[PDB]
Amino acid sequence: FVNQHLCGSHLVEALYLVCGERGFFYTPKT
Amino acid sequence: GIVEQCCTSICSLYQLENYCN
Repeated sequence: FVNQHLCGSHLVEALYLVCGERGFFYTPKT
Repeated sequence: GIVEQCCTSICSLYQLENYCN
């Protein structure tokens, strides 16, 4: 599910699944 | 940043993990 174009909620979903309990930061303007 | 690498271009696990805490 990671090796494709991921935009919007689809990208934050991928971050959520990959990063697990570590969590993540989503900075679309940076 | 993440949008350029993963939305505009094709994403990768390597890149996603750069945004994990």
